[PDB]
Amino acid sequence: AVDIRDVKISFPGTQNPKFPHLRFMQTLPAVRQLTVCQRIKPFHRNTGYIFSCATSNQDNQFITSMYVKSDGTLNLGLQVNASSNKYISCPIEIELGQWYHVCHVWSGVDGRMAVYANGSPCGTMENVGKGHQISAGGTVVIGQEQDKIGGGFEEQESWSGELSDLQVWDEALTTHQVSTVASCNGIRPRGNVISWMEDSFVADDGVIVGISHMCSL
Amino acid sequence: AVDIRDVKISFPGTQNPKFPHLRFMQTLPAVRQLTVCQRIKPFHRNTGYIFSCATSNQDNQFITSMYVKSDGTLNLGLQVNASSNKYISCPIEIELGQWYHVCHVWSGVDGRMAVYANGSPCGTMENVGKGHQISAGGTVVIGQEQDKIGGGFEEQESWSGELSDLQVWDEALTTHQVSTVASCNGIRPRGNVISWMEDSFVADDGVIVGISHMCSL
Amino acid sequence: AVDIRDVKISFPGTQNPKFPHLRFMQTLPAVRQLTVCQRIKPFHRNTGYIFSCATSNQDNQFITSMYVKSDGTLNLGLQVNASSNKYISCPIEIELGQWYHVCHVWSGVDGRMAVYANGSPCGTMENVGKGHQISAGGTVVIGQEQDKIGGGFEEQESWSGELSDLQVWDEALTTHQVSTVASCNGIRPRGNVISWMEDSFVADDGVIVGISHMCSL
Amino acid sequence: AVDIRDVKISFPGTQNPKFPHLRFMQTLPAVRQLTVCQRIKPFHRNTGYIFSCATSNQDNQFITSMYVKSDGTLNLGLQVNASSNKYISCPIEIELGQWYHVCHVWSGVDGRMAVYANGSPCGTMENVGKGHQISAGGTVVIGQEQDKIGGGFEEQESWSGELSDLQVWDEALTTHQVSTVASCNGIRPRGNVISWMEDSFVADDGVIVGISHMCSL
Amino acid sequence: AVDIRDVKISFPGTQNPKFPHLRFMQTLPAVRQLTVCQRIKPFHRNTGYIFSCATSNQDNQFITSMYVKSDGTLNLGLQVNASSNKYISCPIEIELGQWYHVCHVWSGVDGRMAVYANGSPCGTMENVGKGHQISAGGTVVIGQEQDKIGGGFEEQESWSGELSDLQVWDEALTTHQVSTVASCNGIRPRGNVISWMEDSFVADDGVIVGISHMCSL
Amino acid sequence: AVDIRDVKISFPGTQNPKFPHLRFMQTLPAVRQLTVCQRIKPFHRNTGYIFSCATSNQDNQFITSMYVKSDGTLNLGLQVNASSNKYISCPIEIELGQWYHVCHVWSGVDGRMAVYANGSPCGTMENVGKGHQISAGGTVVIGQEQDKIGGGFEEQESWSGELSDLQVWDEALTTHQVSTVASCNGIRPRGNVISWMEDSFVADDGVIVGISHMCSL
Amino acid sequence: AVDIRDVKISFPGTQNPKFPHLRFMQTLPAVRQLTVCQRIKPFHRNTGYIFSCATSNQDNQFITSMYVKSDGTLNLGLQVNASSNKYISCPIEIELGQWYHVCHVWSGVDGRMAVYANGSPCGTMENVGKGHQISAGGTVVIGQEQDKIGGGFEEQESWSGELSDLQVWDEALTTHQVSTVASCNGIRPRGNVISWMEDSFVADDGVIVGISHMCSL
Amino acid sequence: AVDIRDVKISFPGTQNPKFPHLRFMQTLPAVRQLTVCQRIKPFHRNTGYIFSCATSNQDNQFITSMYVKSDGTLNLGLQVNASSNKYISCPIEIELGQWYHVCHVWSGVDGRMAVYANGSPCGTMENVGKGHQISAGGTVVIGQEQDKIGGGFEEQESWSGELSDLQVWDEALTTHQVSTVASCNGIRPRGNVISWMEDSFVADDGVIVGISHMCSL
Amino acid sequence: AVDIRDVKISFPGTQNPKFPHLRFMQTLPAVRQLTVCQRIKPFHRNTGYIFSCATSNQDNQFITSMYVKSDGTLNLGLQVNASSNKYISCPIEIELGQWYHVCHVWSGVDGRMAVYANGSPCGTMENVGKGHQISAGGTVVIGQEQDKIGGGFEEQESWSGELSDLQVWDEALTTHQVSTVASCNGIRPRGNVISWMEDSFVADDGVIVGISHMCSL
Ligand SMILES: [Ca+2]
Ligand SMILES: [Ca+2]
Ligand SMILES: [Ca+2]
Ligand SMILES: [Ca+2]
Ligand SMILES: [Ca+2]
Ligand SMILES: [Ca+2]
Ligand SMILES: [Ca+2]
Ligand SMILES: [Ca+2]
Ligand SMILES: [Ca+2]
Ligand SMILES: [Ca+2]
Ligand SMILES: [Ca+2]
Ligand SMILES: [Ca+2]
Ligand SMILES: [Ca+2]
Ligand SMILES: [Ca+2]
Ligand SMILES: [Ca+2]
Ligand SMILES: [Ca+2]
Ligand SMILES: [Ca+2]
Ligand SMILES: [Ca+2]
Repeated sequence: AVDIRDVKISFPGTQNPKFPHLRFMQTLPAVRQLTVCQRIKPFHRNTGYIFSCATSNQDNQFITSMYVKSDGTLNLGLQVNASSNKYISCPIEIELGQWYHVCHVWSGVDGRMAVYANGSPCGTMENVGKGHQISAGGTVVIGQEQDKIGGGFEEQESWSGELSDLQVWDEALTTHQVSTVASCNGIRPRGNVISWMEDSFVADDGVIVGISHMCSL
Repeated sequence: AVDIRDVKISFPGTQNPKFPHLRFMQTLPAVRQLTVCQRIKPFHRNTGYIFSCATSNQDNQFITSMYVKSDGTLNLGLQVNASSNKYISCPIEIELGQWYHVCHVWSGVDGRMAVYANGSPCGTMENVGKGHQISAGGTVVIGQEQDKIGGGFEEQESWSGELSDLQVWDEALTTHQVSTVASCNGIRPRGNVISWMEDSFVADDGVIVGISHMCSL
Repeated sequence: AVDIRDVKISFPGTQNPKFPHLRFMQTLPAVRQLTVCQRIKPFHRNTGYIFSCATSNQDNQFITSMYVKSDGTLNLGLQVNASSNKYISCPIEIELGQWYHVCHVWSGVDGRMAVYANGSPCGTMENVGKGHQISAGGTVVIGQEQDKIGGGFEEQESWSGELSDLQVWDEALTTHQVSTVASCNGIRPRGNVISWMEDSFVADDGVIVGISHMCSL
Repeated sequence: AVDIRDVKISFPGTQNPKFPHLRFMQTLPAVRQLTVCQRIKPFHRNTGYIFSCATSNQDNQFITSMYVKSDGTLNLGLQVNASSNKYISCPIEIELGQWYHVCHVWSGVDGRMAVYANGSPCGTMENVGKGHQISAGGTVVIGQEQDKIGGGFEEQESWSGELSDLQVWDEALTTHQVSTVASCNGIRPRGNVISWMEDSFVADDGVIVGISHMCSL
Repeated sequence: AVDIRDVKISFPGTQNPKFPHLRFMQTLPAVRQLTVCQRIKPFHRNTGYIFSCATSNQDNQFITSMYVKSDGTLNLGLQVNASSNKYISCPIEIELGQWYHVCHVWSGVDGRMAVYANGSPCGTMENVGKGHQISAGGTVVIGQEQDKIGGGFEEQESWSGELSDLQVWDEALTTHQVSTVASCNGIRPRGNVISWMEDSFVADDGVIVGISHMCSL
Repeated sequence: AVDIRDVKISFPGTQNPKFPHLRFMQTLPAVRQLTVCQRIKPFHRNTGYIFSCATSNQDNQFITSMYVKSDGTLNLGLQVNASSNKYISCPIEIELGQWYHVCHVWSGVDGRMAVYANGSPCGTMENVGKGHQISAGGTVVIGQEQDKIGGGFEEQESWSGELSDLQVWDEALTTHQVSTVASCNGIRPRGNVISWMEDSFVADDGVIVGISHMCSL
Repeated sequence: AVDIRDVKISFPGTQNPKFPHLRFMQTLPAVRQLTVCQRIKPFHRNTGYIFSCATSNQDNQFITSMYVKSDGTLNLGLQVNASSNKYISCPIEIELGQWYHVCHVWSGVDGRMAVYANGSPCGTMENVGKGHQISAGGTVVIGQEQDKIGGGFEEQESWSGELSDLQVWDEALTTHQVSTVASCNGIRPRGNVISWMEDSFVADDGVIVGISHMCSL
Repeated sequence: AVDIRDVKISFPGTQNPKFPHLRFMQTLPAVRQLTVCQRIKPFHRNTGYIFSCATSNQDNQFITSMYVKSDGTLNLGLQVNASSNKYISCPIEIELGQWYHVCHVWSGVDGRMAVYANGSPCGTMENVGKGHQISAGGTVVIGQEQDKIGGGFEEQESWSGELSDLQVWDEALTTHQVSTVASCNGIRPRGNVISWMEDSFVADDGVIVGISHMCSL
Repeated sequence: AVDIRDVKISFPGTQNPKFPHLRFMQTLPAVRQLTVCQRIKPFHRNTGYIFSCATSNQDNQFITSMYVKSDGTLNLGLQVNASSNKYISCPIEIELGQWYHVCHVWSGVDGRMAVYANGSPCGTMENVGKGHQISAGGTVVIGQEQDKIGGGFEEQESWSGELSDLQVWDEALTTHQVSTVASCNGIRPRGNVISWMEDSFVADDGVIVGISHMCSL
């Protein structure tokens, strides 16, 4: 009946010392490219970090984030190897509490960054982590921004809302491929690095496990 | 590929002030009967409480527990409306770290208690909560014993190990029905009160979300 | 998913002035024979009337009842045209709170009465309403005994428990046919006089609408 | 043959001390969003409350209602956390005694309210329960307006007519999803909070259980 | 081979003391709406009553009739609670001896009357039995007009011809639903109040039982 | 759903001037053999004539009958060309009100008579209408014995009970063929002379049209 | 392989005392309407009678005939109750030796006559046997005109050619229905009064039994 | 529905000058072997000739016949090229009016004759038309014995009864093959010389065309 | 793999005393119409007779022939009852050595002749054997013209080439039917008089048996 890809996690809200988050048990391998796709229902307009990857020597190896502009426009950001946050605007009005499919595509081979909203390209940006290779052993945390491996969280950088169908590949997916990932009734692909609910993660500080009805009612 | 019924939660180990546990978001309705079935992989021989249900006036409405005797024999216990713990031994040697299907069947209509290990009856006991009806609004916690709604946990009463496929019905399932519930390749029924991964729950204090390989490799 | 034949009604318990019951909206046609089959989960051992049919001139046209003997043996009774209650014992131990399929077969053509438990014949009795034809316009009430059309209920004659799959035919089904009616995975026949959930009925005094798990979990 | 989703309940008419209604046995979990969809056949033009949710400290947590304007236009109302009733008109002429699919979509995350008639959007309204989260333990009553948990009904606020296929989700369904819910020959989705005939409810004061022929004859 | 819905009854012709007719064995439940559909082959142009429903205190609860105007136009009439006969003309030329599908839709909730010929709407009429509810226990006679329960027939009000596929619902079917009922190769729906050949009836005064070839040759 | 072969006719009881019966519209062709099979539920033990065939010059061309002996044994009789009634006893105890399949096989070619109960041979008799050929134009009446074409009925020769699946062939079916006719879940053959519900017949004096549940519930 | 509906009979030619013909063994029931359809291959242009029905008091109850006009146009005639022959011309050129589907539709209810050639309407005629009902017991002869039951044939009124697929109904088929009867690859319907090769008939005076290749080669 | 192989012909009885018979339109080719199989229902015990083949110079080329001995035993005869009749008795009691499958196998190559009853071998005979080859142009008549091509019939040599499924091969079928021919539910083979209803024949002197119910009811 | 309908016979060339030909073993029945269709590959332009039918008193009962005009145009001829050869030109250029489907349609009923090339009509001719009926017993020879039964061949009238799929019916097929016969991928019909390779024939004077690749390679 209910597919495992539709399981969702709710990140209630953050307030020191409570930081709802997930931390994947297995560290990532070294990667030269990364595509992070997932379904999200944001609870606030201000900036929040969703996917955070940190190594012993670099707490900011790869970090995705978002925020909603005053006009309701979605802004997707990416930070690689402690670079400044690179933002790309998406031509879609965000209604807090509604579901959206978001994907960040990064390639250190050519330094190209691209983001997608609901399976459609929002635009690209050059010189983002160009020539950079994320060293092996990266620890992934969801919902909080790491300043130390698995910790050093800050409430102003947390992301509250609901998340599901997190899929990560160590390749830079094409525009066409991202649309096949977003499709609710599509093949619903599984990442080779992280496949939602197939790669163990620690749940802490009151996250809520439930079901997402973005695709199936 | 992977069925949502095979999702598992690991309860690492308890040590104040850390109490890994789950708390279901929705309270239970009033019930005169209850059957709690689930797959478990115990980490220790000493007594631990698995399913704990509490109301404002009675923190001990319904509590399941287990422990392994010196000879390796499984003992399943039940406590209803603050009664003493009633234990029924099962003719099966327990190996910590291995999977077992356990089910507790309770009927307040006739006061009969029955427990099952791997789909087979271990025995029954009379006068357990006879004539008792669990009042509406019971809060369910997994892995810890409540002394207060959603809290008042005690390390000596915690249960560590892995749990999956939790199914709860507000009826007293028959011996034959329990065997159809336990079967790995059977129909894998879903409880009408609580259906694993279909009824939201809060995850806290470091529980680990993963996949159970008791049934499917 | 869930079949309408598995919908159940719970009759909580009776205490003046509260009499949980059902009353069918349409009166029955004249009949010379009647077979009443249904799934029941009794809450008490003392006598209770399940199916009650009354006309303006005869509040006791056809009434089914049951009670459990001291040894746990099931006793099924029938009363036709204000006759005395005729009881036939069934070779099955009743556990209050458990499901059982019960059927009463009556034929006014030859005056024969026969009852069945879980699809098996318990025995027969002669001279029960022999030559009697239930006059047209009978009102059917479930869970209470009528002393007046749709009323005049008495607490000591009420039946508490859960009921489901009520099927009524204006024929006297054979022993073989009743076994095909009882089978949980059988064709699950629908009565031509009353078909569960296909013939409207008034629900009153706190009956609970839910699902029966006697057949499907 | 007949699907459980087509079972209907008739609310005859209210007159103190008789208040036909349904009360769900299980209280709701805490929610920040809610979508209530159902098929209704109204018996009167004046205002009536259909879905009423109340907690110990707030009898008016969430209440749906409707009324027909002088020109026959349908007006759908919603009240959250004791706010005033917010009404949105639907471009459809109502004929008392005819079936219509109605749905109320509420999101406390952004405070947006939206209503649908026969699967089509009627319009939206801002600032309805914005930032409000319905506290856990809400009791749901159908057909009457609660002034106390499960009671305190008032004849002038009751709703008479026929109701079927009640489905409730703790999410704010999109315009497209509501159309898939309304379709008679569609997938006929089941709510995750309340699924018609899958979540027990008490029937009282003469409600009539029957079959709806809005979709299947 | 031959479906039961195609069985037909021929009403030869009436002449005191012979009144060919059918009388259903079971009385109807109370209804606030009624839809009567059937296939008919009229033998005469003058007015004849087809469906007659009577209670102890009202011999004219619900009566359908028809007649052919001078120009061959079909006129369908309805009388509710002893009101005057309300007629609606149908844009179809009637050839005595030919088959036609006729349906009468009545709603006491809004007092709306609508008739259909061969699955197409002929028109509607307001204020027909508005607010009227047919009391329970109505006796249905086909082919004759009752002035007394099951009798008091009058030759000048009888209807001669062939009739088949009589289906009655206690709801006011929509225009679209009536077209699905009329279709010869459609689903051929069965009424919930009266389903042709599934609800017993007395045949008297020389009616002829045969097969209708309106739909299948 | 319901097959036309399961339609049944009830012959309530006879009392001058009321003689419930059926009369086939079409006369039979000349035949030198005849097999009459049907399902019957007898209401009385005394002799009654079921199938009566008469021509202008011979009201007793072919007549079937039955009666139950004191010990409950079934006796099947046949009369051809005004011969005396020939009876053959069947090894089966008859319970009034129960269904039985009965068939009469007659061959004027060799003058052999054979009867069957529930598809099994009861025995045979020689010299019954040997060399006799039923002249063309025979009128068939069911439930009454003709002393004149379509009339001259006598209450003491009437047959009361329920009848269904009447099949007549102008051949003398073999013992094996009769068993294939009786089988409830068999091919359910249709006679070439008279096929139940496919050959028109007049219904008179209050016969009741309904459904037989001998084979399908 | 070969369907029974394609069996054909050849009427060689008539010359006293030889009159090739068929005579149905069973007489017809009383009818107020009649539709006679069949496939024919005419051997001559002059008038010939195909279907002849006679009763003791009326040798000309119903008679069909045809003839080819000088320009090759087909003329179909009908005579009812000894009326004069009514002819309707068909817009089709007849080639002796070729197959054609012909059907005569008659309704005594309204006195309308209609004929069809190859499934298409040729026209209609009023006042043909209006109000007339063919009395029961009509004997049918094919290929000759009866002046006496089964005889009194006249060579100048005989019809020579090949005939197949004779289907007769006691209803007045519609224009659309006749087209479905004529279609060679259609459902090939069977009449309820006479079904080709399913209703026995005497063959006499040298008719030839063979196969028709009008539809299947 | 009805297969052409089940069409039957009835030979009523012979009485000069009336000789019911069939004569095949096409003469046979020269053959050195012949197998004649068919289903028959005999009307008399005395000798009758069924299949008669004659050429200009030999009216007795091949003739089959039968008769029933005093003890009811079937005797099958064959005559080839004016030889004396050769009889082989079959171990089966014949009941006039019942169906039997009979087959005659002849081989002029070795002069062997073999007959079968109901698919079983009755025995063989040597020196029957040994070395004889039936000359080309043989005319086949059924039911009468030819003394001249297509005529010269004699009442005392006629065969009365019913016949169906006549199949003729110009080969000497084996014992096993004859059993596959006789089987009612088998492949029902068609002869290469004469295939029932596929080879034209003249019907004369009152034969009756109908349907055989030996195999299908 | 290879269908019997594609078997071909090659007629090498004729030179006294060698006359390659085929002679069918069985003579034809009497016919009033005849259609002869077959596939041919001609080896010469001069006239040749393909199908020759002769009786004792008429060696020229029915004869088909062809020849190619100077411009390459195909001419098809027919002779009936010793009439002169009637020729109809076909709008197709013939290439000796190539395959063509040819069919001759003759009707003695109206005296019409029609020929077809490759399934298309070439034209018709009147007064060809009008009123003539080919007497029974005709012997068919292929490839030579008979002046005596099965002989009297003349080299100047022989036909050389390849022939296959010879199909003969005793009916006059329509234009449409001939097109369905010619189609290589069609149903490939089989004549009822002569079916290629299903009706035995003598092969003599060096004909060559092989396979035709006109339709299947
Ligand atoms: Ca950081
Ligand atoms: Ca930080
Ligand atoms: Ca506690
Ligand atoms: Ca504790
Ligand atoms: Ca009483
Ligand atoms: Ca009482
Ligand atoms: Ca309130
Ligand atoms: Ca209130
Ligand atoms: Ca009246
Ligand atoms: Ca009146
Ligand atoms: Ca008599
Ligand atoms: Ca009598
Ligand atoms: Ca005449
Ligand atoms: Ca005449
Ligand atoms: Ca002879
Ligand atoms: Ca002779
Ligand atoms: Ca010649
Ligand atoms: Ca020559």
